Amino acid sequence: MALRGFCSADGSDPLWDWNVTWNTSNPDFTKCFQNTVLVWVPCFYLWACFPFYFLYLSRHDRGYIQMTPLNKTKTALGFLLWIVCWADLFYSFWERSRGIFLAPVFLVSPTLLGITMLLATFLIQLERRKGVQSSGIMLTFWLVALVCALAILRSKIMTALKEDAQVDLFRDITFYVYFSLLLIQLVLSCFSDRSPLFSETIHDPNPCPESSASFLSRITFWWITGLIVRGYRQPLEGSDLWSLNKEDTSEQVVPVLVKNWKKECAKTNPSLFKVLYKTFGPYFLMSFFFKAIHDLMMFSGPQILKLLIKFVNDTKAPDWQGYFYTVLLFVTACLQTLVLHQYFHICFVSGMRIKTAVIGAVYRKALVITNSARKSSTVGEIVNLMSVDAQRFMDLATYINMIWSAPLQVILALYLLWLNLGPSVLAGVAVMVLMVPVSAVGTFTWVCTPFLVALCTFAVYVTIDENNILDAQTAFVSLALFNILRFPLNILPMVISSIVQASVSLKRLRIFLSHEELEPDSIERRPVKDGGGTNSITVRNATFTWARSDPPTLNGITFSIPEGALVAVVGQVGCGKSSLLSALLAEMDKVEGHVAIKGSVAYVPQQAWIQNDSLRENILFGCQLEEPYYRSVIQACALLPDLEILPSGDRTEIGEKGVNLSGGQKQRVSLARAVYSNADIYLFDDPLSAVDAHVGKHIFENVIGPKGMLKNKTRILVTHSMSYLPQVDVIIVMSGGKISEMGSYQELLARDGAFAEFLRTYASTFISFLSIFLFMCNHVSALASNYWLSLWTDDPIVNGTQEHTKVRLSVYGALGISQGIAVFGYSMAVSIGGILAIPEVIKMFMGSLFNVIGACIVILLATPIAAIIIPPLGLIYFFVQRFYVASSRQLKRLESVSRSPVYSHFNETLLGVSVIRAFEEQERFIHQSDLKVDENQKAYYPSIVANRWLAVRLECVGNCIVLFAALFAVISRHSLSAGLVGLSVSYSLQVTTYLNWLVRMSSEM
Amino acid sequence: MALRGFCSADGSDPLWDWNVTWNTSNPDFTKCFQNTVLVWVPCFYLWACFPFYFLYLSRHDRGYIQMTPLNKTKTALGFLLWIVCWADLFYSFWERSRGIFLAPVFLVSPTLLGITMLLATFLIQLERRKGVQSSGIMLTFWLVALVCALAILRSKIMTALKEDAQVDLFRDITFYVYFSLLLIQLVLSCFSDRSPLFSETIHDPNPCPESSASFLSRITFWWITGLIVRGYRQPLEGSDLWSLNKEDTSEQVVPVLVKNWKKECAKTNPSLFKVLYKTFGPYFLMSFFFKAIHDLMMFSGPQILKLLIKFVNDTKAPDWQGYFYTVLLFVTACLQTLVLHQYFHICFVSGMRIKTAVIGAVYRKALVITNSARKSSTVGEIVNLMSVDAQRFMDLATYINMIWSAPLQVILALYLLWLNLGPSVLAGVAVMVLMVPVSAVGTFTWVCTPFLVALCTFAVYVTIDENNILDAQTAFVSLALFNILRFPLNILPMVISSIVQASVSLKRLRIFLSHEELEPDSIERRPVKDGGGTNSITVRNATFTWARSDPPTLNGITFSIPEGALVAVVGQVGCGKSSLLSALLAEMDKVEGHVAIKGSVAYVPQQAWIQNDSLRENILFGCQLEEPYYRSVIQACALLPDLEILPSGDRTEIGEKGVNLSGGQKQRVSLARAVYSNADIYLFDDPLSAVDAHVGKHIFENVIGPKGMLKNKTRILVTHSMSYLPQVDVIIVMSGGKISEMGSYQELLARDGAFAEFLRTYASTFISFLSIFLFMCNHVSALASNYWLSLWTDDPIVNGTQEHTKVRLSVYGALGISQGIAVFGYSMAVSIGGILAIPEVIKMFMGSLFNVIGACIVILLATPIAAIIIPPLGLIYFFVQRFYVASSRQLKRLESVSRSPVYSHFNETLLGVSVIRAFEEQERFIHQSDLKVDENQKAYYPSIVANRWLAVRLECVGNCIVLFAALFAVISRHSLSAGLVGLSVSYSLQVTTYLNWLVRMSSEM
Ligand SMILES: CC(C)CCC[C@@H](C)[C@H]1CC[C@H]2[C@@H]3CC=C4C[C@@H](OC(=O)CCC(=O)O)CC[C@]4(C)[C@H]3CC[C@]12C
Repeated sequence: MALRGFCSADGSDPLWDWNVTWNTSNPDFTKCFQNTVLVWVPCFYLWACFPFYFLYLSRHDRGYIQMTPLNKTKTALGFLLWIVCWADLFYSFWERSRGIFLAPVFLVSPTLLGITMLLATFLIQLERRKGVQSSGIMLTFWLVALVCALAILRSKIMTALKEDAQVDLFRDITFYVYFSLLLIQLVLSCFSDRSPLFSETIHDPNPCPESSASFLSRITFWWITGLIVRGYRQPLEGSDLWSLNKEDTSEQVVPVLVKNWKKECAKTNPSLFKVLYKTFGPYFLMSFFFKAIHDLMMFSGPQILKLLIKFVNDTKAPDWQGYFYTVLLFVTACLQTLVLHQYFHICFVSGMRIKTAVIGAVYRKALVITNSARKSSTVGEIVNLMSVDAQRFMDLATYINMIWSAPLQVILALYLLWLNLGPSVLAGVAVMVLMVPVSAVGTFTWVCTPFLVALCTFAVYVTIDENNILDAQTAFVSLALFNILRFPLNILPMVISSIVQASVSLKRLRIFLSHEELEPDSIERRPVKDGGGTNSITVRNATFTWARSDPPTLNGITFSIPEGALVAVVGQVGCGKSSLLSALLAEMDKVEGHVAIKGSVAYVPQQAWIQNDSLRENILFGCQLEEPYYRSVIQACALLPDLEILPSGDRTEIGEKGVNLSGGQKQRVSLARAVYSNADIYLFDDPLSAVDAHVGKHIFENVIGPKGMLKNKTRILVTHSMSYLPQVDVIIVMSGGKISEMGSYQELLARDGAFAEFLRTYASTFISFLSIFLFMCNHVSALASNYWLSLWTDDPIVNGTQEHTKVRLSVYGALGISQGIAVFGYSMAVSIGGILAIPEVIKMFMGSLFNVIGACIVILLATPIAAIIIPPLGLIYFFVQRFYVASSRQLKRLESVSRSPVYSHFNETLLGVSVIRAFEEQERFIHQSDLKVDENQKAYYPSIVANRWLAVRLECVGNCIVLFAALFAVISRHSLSAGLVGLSVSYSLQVTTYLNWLVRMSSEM
Repeated sequence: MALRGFCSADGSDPLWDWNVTWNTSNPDFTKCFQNTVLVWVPCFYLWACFPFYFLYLSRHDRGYIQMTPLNKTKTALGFLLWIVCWADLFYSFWERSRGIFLAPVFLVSPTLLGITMLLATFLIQLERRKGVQSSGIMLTFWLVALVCALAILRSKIMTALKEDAQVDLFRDITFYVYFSLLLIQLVLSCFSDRSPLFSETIHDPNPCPESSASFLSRITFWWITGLIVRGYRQPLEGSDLWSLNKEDTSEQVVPVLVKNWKKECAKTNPSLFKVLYKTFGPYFLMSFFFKAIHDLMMFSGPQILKLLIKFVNDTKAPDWQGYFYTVLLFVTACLQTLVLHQYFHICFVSGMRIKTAVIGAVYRKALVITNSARKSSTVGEIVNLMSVDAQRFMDLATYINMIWSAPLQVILALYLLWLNLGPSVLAGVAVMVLMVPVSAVGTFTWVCTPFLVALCTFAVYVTIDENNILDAQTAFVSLALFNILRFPLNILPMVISSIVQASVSLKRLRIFLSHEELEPDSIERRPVKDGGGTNSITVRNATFTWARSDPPTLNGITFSIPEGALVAVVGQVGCGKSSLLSALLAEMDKVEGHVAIKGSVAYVPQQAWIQNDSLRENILFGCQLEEPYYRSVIQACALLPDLEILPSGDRTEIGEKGVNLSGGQKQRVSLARAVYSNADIYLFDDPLSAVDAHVGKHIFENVIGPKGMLKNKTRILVTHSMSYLPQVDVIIVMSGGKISEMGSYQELLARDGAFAEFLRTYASTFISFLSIFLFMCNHVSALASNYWLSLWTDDPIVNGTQEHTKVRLSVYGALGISQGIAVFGYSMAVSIGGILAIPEVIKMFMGSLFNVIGACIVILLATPIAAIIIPPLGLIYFFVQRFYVASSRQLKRLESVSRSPVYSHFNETLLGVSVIRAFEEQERFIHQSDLKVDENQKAYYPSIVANRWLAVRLECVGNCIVLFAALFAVISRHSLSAGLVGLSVSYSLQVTTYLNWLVRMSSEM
C-alpha cells in the first residue's frame, strides 16, 4: 500500500479506477498509470530479452556490416532519445532544487527510460557488429513503446485543450519530441541493412532468400512469391529451384549425428532416441513456445465473442466499448495466425532435417560395416529401411507436439463448457459421450453433425429444467467451443498409432545401426605397404573361417613364392577355392596366422556387377582421360567385336536400365576396369568360365599367358581347368583346405604323387436438375434453420421460460428431420448416378462453394454495408488460390520424381559393396548419395514453404472478414437484435475454416 | 428551372441549398445533386478525354502485350461494372412497368454509367494493344470516380442508420458493389504491366527507366533516386550514366531539322526561326497548358488562406469548415507543385533538343558547303558561333514563357490588391514605385524589403485613412500577395536582354547557314566514272578564275597526254603554277572549255594537316595494316631513320597534343599517305622543297623517278628544280595564262626557243563572437517586430478607431531603426574581417539557417503539439539535401569535362575540310560528332532530372508543414487569437521558400 503515497503526496490517483477508464464516455488511464505502467511495460519487455539475445547472438557471428548510414542515423537517434529522456530528469531536478517538492515518480521513471534507450542503442550497435540486418526484436520493441506513447499522447492532447488549462510546458515539448523520435525509429527499423562483408555467397548464383530478408517477410513468408508467380507462366522444372541455405545440407547435418551416435556407443543399450533428442532438440524449444501461445489465442477468441454479444444487448453501454472489442478480437486472431504457421514451419523444417540425418547415417553405416554379418535381405530390408523407416520421421515431427496440446485443449474446452452451461454439463457430457462412437450417408451425417449436436444439447438444456433460458450468449459461446473441440477429438485417434509405428521404425533403425560390426578396422597391414619387396605370397599357420560359429576349415597352410614365378591354385569341386580366395581378400575373421602380400592389387569377383551407367563410365571409375590407356585397354581384351555389335558402342546405358549382356560381356568389362585400375598384381575369380575354347585360348595367350603384356606381373588367378595347369610352373594344390604338395610341375610329375593320382582319376588331359434442386433445398433448409435459431434465442423471458418453447423445438425438429430426409434422398440419388455412369470431388466442391456463398449471404443479410468488402476479398482469394494450385502440382511432381534416384543409388551401393571397398575409394559414393538427397530436399522444401504462404494468406483473409463482419454489426447495434449479430460474428470463423478446407482439398484434386 | 422538375414532379428536392449542405453541422449534398452531378462528373471527364487520347495513341504504337492477367482482370472488372449499371436500369424499368412512377432521374443517371464503363473497358483494351505500361488517364479517371462514389457512400451510410429508415435494399447493395469495384480498379491501375513484345532493346544493356515507369513515378521523378543513392558511396563516371532513349539521340533529331530547312530554302529569305517553330513546336505546347494551371493555383492559395483566417476569427461557425479549408489548401499546394515541376522538365527537355538539333545541323552544313566562299577566319566566328549559339538556345527555353507569364501575374495581383485596399493600395503602388528603381548594406536592405514595405503600407494606411482598422484578413492577404508578387518584378528584367541576345545569335546563325555556295556541283567530266581509256588528261579552252569579278587568269589551255607519259610543267615565279594546281584539282569555276580525266589522282598538298591522335591512326586514315606495302613505302621513302628516332616508334603521339616534327618529316609522312592512297594519275608540286638535296635526290630516284616501282603509271610534274628537267619526257611551259610550247626535251632543245632562253637566263646547279552577437540581435529584433505586429493586429476597436496605435507605430519605427543600425554594424564587422584576411555564401547561410530556426520556434510557440512534426521533416530534408548535393556535384563536373571535345573535334574537321573532301570521305566524322554530342547530353540529362527531383521532394515537405501548421492551429481555435494563427499559417510558405534557397545556393558550395 505505497502507490497512493508514491505518486502524489496526498494520494488521489487510484490505479485502474473504473470510474475514469471504463465507465465514462471519455476513457483515459489515470495520470499515475500513464506515468508508471505505460513507461515500464516496454522497458521491462526489452530488459527481459536482453539476457536471451546476448546469450544467442554471441554464438552466431555472420558478418561485419560496417558503417551503413542506417546504422549511423539509428545510433544518433538513440542518443537523441537518451538526451531528451535525461533532460526531462534534469528539469525535474532543477524544479525540486529551487521550488516545489516533487513526487519520486518524476525522478525515477525517466531514469529507467534513459537507461533503456542506452541499452537499445548498444543493442543496435552490437546487432550491427554481428551479421544480422533486419532485427526481429527492435521492431517489436519500438512498436510496443510506440503504442504506449500513443496512449500517453492521446491523454495529453485531450487534457490540453479543455479550457485555458495551466500545464507544464516542458513535459509537453519533450514528450512530443520523444514520440516523434519513437515513430521515426519504428519506421526506420523496418528496412533491411546491407549484406555482410564476407557472406556465404561465393559461387552459388541462386541462393534461397530466407537467409537474407526483412522480419516482416520472414513472418508473412513473402520470399516464396518470387517463384510462385514465376511458377504460373513458365512451368517449373529442375534448375529454377533455389540452393539450400548451407544448414540443411547433408554434409553439414550428418557429421553431428554420426559423432554423437559414436560417442553414445563408446559411453556404453539405450536407443538412438536418447541421442536423437539431444541433437535436434534445441530446435524444438521454439516449437513448444509457439504452440502454447496459439492455443491460448484459440480459446481467447470466443471470450471476446461472448463479451461482444453481452455488450450488444446493453442498450445503455457506452458506444466506444464496442469498438474496443471489435479491434481486440481482430488483433488476437492475427497473432494466432502469425504464431501457428510459425510453429508448423519450424516443426516441418526439423522433420525434414531428421530425414537427411538418418539418410546420412544409414548409408555411412552400410558400405563400411557388417562384413558377412548382414543376414537381412538386401532388397526390402535395407533400402526399404531407408525409405519407409525414414519417411515416417517427418510425420512424427508434426504429431509429437500434439501429444500434450490436443488433450489439454479438450479438457480446457470442457472446463469452459462447465463454466457456461453449469449443471447442464450433466447432459452435455452425456450427449458428447453418445456422439463419441459417431459411405455417402455417413459423410452427410458428418456434415449434419454440428446440427445434430446443437439440437441435442439445446433440447436437453431446455428440457432438464424450466429455470434456464437460451439467450444468445450461452448458445453461441457453446457453438464456438464445440467447433473448437471438434478438431482435437478427430486428432486424438491415429496419433497414438503414428507414435506406435514410429516406435517400431525406431526399433528397426536401432537394430540396424547398432550392428557395430566394424570388422574391417584392421585385420592385416596395408597390402602394398613397403615400396620394395621380393616375395609375392607368404603364409604360415593360416586359419580362416566364414564366421564366428563355424568350425575351422583352413589349417596347416604354409607356403611362399618370390616375385616372378607363375602360381595358380587348384581346388576340387566344393573344396573351398572360392572361399579360400574370399578369405585371402582380407574381408573375413581371423583367429591367428601370419600372411605376407606385396604389390598393388585390385579385385574381380566371380559374380560380376555392373553399375547402371555407360560403358565408358564403368571403365573410368574416377579417372578423367588417358587416351593411350583406352587404345591399349580394348585390343588386349578383344572388345572390338564386342564393342561393334553394341547399339551405341561405348556409350549405351550398360547393365540395368539398358540392353542386357551375356555373362562373358560382364566378365570382360570387369577385367577391363581391373587392368585400368593400374595395380602390380591382381585378383581374378575364373573370369574365363563361359568363354569359348578358341576365344578363351586367344584371351589367355593375349594377356594371361607367358607371352602376354602382363607377363611383367606375377599371376594370381583361380580356375578348375586341366589344359591350363601344365604351363604353370608350381601348382598350389589344396586337399581339404590344406596344401598338398609344393614344387615345379616337372618335380611333382617325376614324384608320381598326388598330381599323378589326380590325373589318373580325372583322365581329362434427369439427375442433374434433381441434384441441383436437392442441393438448393438442403442449403436453404440449413440457412433457414440457423435463422430460426437466431429468432428463437431472442424470445422474451416470461414466467421463467421463453414466449413458447414447445412449438419452437417442434418446428426445429420438423425441419431438421426434413433436412435429414433430403440429405438421404440426394445421397441415394448421387450414389445411383455415380454407379450408373471423382464424384466425391465434385460433391465436396459444390458443397464448399455453396457453404461459403451462404455464409456471405448471411453476412450481407445482417448488414448490407458489408457488401463493401465482399468483392475485394473474394478477388484476393482467387488471385491466391489459382496461383497456389498452379504452383503446387509442379513442386509436387519434382519432389516425387526426384525420390527414386537415392533409393536406386543405395541399392547399387549395397549390391556391390565388396568391389567399391576393394578399390579403396569409398568417398565418392558418399558424395554422390549426399548430393542426390540434397537435390531431393532442395525440391521438397519450397512445397512446404508455399503451403505456409497459402495458409497465412487464407487466415489473413478470414481475419479481415471477421473484423468487417463485427464492425458493421457494432455500428448498427440499435437496429439489429442480439441473435443476428451473434450468428454473423460466429459465422466468420467457419468462413475461414471453409475457405481453407476448400482450397486444400477441392482444387488440389 | 427544368432541372427542378427533373428531380421530382413536386420539386421537393432542389439541386442545391445552403441550408442543408453548408449551414448545418452535418453537411450532406441533396438527393438530386448526388444523383446527377456526382454521377455525371467522372463520365463527362472520361468522355471529353477519349477523343484526344485516341487520336494521340493512333500514332504511338509500341507493342503487343498479349494476355497478361492484369489486362484480363481489368477487363472483367470493367464488364462487371457495366453489368451493375444495366441491372439498375432493368430494375427501374421493372419497377415503373407494374404500378410505380419513379421520375426519369433513375432512368438516365444509370443509363450513361454503363456506357462510360464500356468505354473504359474499350480504352483499357486499346491501351493494351498500343503498348503503354501505366495509363495517365485511367488512374485519374478512377480517382475522380472514387471521390464522387466516396461522397455518395458517406451520404448513404449517414442516411441509412438515422431512425427506422425504410430504404429499398436493392440500390444500396448495387452502389456498394459499384464503389468496391471502383476501389479495386483504382488500386489495380497502379501496377506496371509487362514490357512490349518487341522494342529497341536488342543491344543496349543499360536503358533509361523513363520509357518503362509507372505514372506515379514519372510525376514524382522516382527513378533518378536509383542513380542518386548509388552516387553517395561510389563516384559517378563514364559508363555509370544511362544511355539515351531514341528521342534525344542526335542521329534521328538532326535529319528532321535539316530536311525541313532544305524545304524552306527551296521555297524561296525567311529565317530558320519559322522552321524552328514548326519543327520544335508541338512538344512545347504542353509547357503552355501547364504554366497557366500553376499560375491559377498560386493565386487560389491565398484566397483559401483568407477564408481560413476569417473562419478562425468567427466563433459561431461550425467546427468542420476549418478542416475542409485546411484540406483544400494542402490539395491545391500539392497539385501546384506537381504541375510546375512537370512543366519545368518539359521546358528543359525542349531546350536540350534545340541544342542538339542546332549542333548537328551546323556540323552537317559546315563541312561540304562554302567552297572558297569563306571570307571570315576559321576561328572565332564558326566554332565560337557553334558553342555560344547552341549554349544560348537552352536558356531561352526557360525564359520564353516568362514574357507571357509576367502580365497574367502582375495584373492579377494588382486586381486582388485593389479589390482588397483601393486608395490604400493606390498609396501602395506609390510605395512600390520606390522599389521599382531598385553592397552588403544593399543585400541586407534587399532581405528586409518585405518588412520595410509592410511597415510603409501599414503606416500610410493607418495615417491617411484613420477610419479603417488593421484587420487580420487584409493584412496577411497583403503579406502573401506581396511575397507572391516580389519574384516576377525581379524576374521581368534580364528577360528582354536575353531575348535581344538570342535574336542576335539567331540572326548570326541564319547568316552562317545561308552561306550556301555549292561550287563543286559539276564542271568537268567525271574522273572515275568508267575504268577505261588511254588519254590521261584532255583539256581544251579551259578558263578558271578565283573570283566572280576577277579577270580570268587561265586561257587557251589546250594539251593532252596518253597514259604512262612523263610531263613536267616549268614556269617562272608568279607565272601561275599555284593557280594551275588549284584549277587542276577541279575546285574553281570554269566559263568554257572541255576537260576530261580518267583514273584516281594522287593528291599532293604542300600544306600539312594532322589530327591529334596516334601516329598509326593518321597513317591508316581509317584503313588496316594487313598488306606489307607499308614496309615497302617506309623503305622506298627512306622513313626508317625517321621511325627509329621516334620516342615510341609508330605509337608516339604525332601531331598536336604531342611531339613536334620538322617540315621535311611531315612532307615525308604526307608522301606516305599519297602512296597509301593507291592512285593512278600522279601529280607533283615540289613536295620536297624543304628536303635535303641528297635526301631529295634519293627519294626522287626511289619513287618519283622512272626507276620507281610506280613507273607503270602516268606522272605529271610542276616545280622550279633544275636537276630533274633533262630527265622528263615532255615539258609544258606555262606563262602568262597560256601554254608557251609543247614538246619533248630533245625536241624543245632542238628548237632552241623558249627552253633555250630559259636555260640561258634562268638556270642554276573577437570578430566571430561580435558577428554572432550582432546576428542574434538582428534576428531577435525581427522576431520582436513580428510579435509586435501579431499583438497590434489583435487590438480592440472602440469609438471608430482601434486602441492606441501611434505608440505602436513609433516603437515599430524605433525597432526598424535599431535593426538598420545592427545590420550596418555587422556589415562593417564582416567587411573588416574580410579585408583583414565565399564570405557572402557563409553570410547568407547564416541568414537562412537563423531565419528557418526562428520560424521553427515561431510555429513552436503557437501550438506546442506541432513539435511532433519537426523531427520527421528535418531528418527527411537533411537526407534529401545531402543525397542531392553528393550525387549532383559529380555529374556537374562530368558536364564540365565533356564540353570541350565537341568544339575540338569541330575545329579539327574545319581545319582539314580540304583534305577530308579531297579523298572522298565525309561520313565517319559526322558519326564521331554525333557520338560526342550524344555522350555530352547523356551525361547532362540527369543534372536537370535530379534538380527536379530535389525541388519536388522539398516542395512536398513544405506543403506538408503548411498543412500541419494550418491544422494544429484550428483544432485549438478557441484559445488562439486570429493574429497568431494568421502568422503561423503565413510563415510556412516562407519556410518552404527559405528551405529551397538554403538547399540550392548554400549547398552548391
Ligand atoms: C525543443 C525544440 C528545440 C524542438 C526540438 C527540435 C530539435 C531539438 C531536434 C528535433 C529532431 C532533431 C533532428 C533529428 C535527427 C537528425 C539527424 C542527424 O543526422 C546525422 O547526424 C546522421 C548522419 C551523421 O551522423 O553523419 C542530424 C541532426 C538531426 C537533423 C536532428 C537535429 C535536431 C532536431 C531537429
